[PDB]
Amino acid sequence: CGNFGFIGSSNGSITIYNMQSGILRKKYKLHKRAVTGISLDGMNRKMVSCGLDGIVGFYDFNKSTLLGKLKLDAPITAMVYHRSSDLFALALDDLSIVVIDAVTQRVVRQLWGHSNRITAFDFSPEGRWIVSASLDSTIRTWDLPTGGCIDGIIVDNVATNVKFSPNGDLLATTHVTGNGICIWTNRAQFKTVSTRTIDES
Amino acid sequence: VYSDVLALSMRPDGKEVAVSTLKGQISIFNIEDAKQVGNIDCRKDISKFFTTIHYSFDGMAIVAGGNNNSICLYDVPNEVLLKRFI
Amino acid sequence: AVPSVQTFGKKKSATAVAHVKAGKGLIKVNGSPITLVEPEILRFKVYEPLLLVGLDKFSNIDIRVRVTGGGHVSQVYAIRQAIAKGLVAYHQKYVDEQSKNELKKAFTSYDRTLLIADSRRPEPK
Amino acid sequence: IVRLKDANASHPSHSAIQSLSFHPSKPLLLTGGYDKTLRIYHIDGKTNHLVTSLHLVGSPIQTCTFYTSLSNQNQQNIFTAGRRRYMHSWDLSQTAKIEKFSRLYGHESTQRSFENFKVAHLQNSQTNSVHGWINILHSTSGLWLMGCKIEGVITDFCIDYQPISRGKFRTILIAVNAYGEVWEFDLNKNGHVIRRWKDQGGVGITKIQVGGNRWLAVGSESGFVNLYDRNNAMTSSTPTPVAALDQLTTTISNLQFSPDGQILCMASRAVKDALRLVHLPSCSVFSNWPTSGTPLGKVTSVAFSPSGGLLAVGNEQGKVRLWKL
Repeated sequence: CGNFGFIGSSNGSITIYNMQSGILRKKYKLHKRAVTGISLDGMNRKMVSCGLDGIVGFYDFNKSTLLGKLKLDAPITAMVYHRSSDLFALALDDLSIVVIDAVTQRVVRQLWGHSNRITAFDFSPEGRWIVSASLDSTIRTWDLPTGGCIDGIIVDNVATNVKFSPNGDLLATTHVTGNGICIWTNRAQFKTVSTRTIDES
Repeated sequence: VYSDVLALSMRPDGKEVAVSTLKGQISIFNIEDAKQVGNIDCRKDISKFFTTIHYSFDGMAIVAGGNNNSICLYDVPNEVLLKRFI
Repeated sequence: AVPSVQTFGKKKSATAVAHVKAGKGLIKVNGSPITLVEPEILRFKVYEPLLLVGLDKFSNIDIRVRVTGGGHVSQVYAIRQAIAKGLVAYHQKYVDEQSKNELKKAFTSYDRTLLIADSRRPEPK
Repeated sequence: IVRLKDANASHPSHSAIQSLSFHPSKPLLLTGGYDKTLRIYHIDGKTNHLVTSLHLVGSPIQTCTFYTSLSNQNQQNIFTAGRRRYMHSWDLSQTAKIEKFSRLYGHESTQRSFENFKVAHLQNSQTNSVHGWINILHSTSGLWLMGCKIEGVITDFCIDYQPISRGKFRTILIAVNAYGEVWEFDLNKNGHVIRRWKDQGGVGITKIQVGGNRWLAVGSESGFVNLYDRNNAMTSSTPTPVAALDQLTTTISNLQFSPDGQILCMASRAVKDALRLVHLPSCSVFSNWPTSGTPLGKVTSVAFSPSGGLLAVGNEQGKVRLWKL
């Protein structure tokens, strides 16, 4: 709704502001290391969080009540939420992409395969795909219902960031050398595929 | 309490009544007049109105349409679900 | 110029006018602080707009109200109405919308017509 | 412990230090200065006189480099580079001729600078860092021999990278900043990666040195030093210390190994008079020296000798201090 401002500090405080009047509003403090990512479901009811201490947080936004949290295996480096399917993806230090349900506070999937550090990732708009890119010069796509890596693209220069357009058409990459922003076209005419992994170096 | 109404819409239970106030606030109350929500304006100029409103059949949503190139979704609680538009 | 609003309210025959300007937290009734009202029993009824929203909520507010007309009780139903719409109409203009709904959502659950005046129109059924 | 004579090499300004390096056979300290000064002076713990300097006009220097410890050019030559896209030779045979090594073909100006470049152990392979992959060019005939495609995504000019004490032919350590991650490379066959692995970059991106390996220790901006064994890079890829060592209460921006890997040393630049140094393998804190009311200052750069007995501190007022240890 655009009313609220969520800010997470490196000493672990999560504070909450108004976006209209610029005023301090509300304060939460559960993490004890740097809060590396905050999001909120589209119904503005359940508030998720992540720390470097392997803790994933689950709050009511309507109250200040402390609903539930999880202990994981590694620090969490990035968090991107998908709103119309109520999931979220976490990039851990064990080079694995964990996919977690938002409703029932349950881990549902864990995906392996990137040989180096996960850099950026994004949900497809219909919520079926995840595209990540890493320092193994790979850009991989991951089908959530099958749990399997469906395509990698092995490039010659490693892109800093990637984002889907909200329309299902364009994929945006930003690279280290050169100043431009490369744009990719989602085909989206057809396919019946589920085919698989490792190929040419 | 407020604001001359034009749009009335009934729940299929006989228990809830949805009204459109004389501004962008769209409001609901039951048959024991407990006013649940009043809700925010109807945007998208290329003044603001409240012309028609309808209670969905499952009892979990209402749809607001004025005369301002916009149409809004709402649930029984407060939240703006989706705004489609021409 | 200072930011200020003005609302008012009325029970059966009394009327009561309220200014709301930014200040340091005072509540006066014609010459006198709020803790004095006398009937001496019903003073909780004018405390009602304060604790329903919370004790603080006034830290940059000043309130003065005044009373004309009415009997003993009906003055108090006026001034509990005047502070009620008075507080909301400050939040209309300088605090966000979303505070105001939270006043409206909390008041109307407890609603003894704090936002509408009662009006009697008898009728042969 | 013997409290030695205080620093005397002090700038006209309150100036700064590119990097510190030592001489292995005679007591001398090597210093690059941002004012285009390349000067090396004599230390005894009591001596602070300048021996010789080098100021090449028409050329500013912006980073420093200890050129080879042993090929044959340790006591004659030192190669440095500035912001300009080449690198200088310095010949004590003093000849000091400028061997213009701009002769990297088309990948020369792809850097903002050669601002971290590290020699191998036999000078036949010189490593050079990019905002970014690493160029391997022999410093003896002036041609781009080969290069390792260190992929890099966010690489913010990786500020410290060194081959290990267990043979350069084994692997090469390249510490990427802003992630804390650690690259390892098979030098003996270009394009082969021994084991890449996560060092903590949840906390800490600051620079390490090479132990050996025997131990590793890492340090953050939160007063926090951990001990990673080398073989914990094997799966699981994240390692764990034997203990978390905490003696600072504020930031730390220096880390410093012994030559036998048996000391660490940690320092900052936010508050005057604060530095520590921890013993290994015994996991011991050295509390005799230094203290918090002793002259230490807000340290920029710090270095031990190849002996590791002597401590060099270059802070932000112009001084360059030494200590016996």
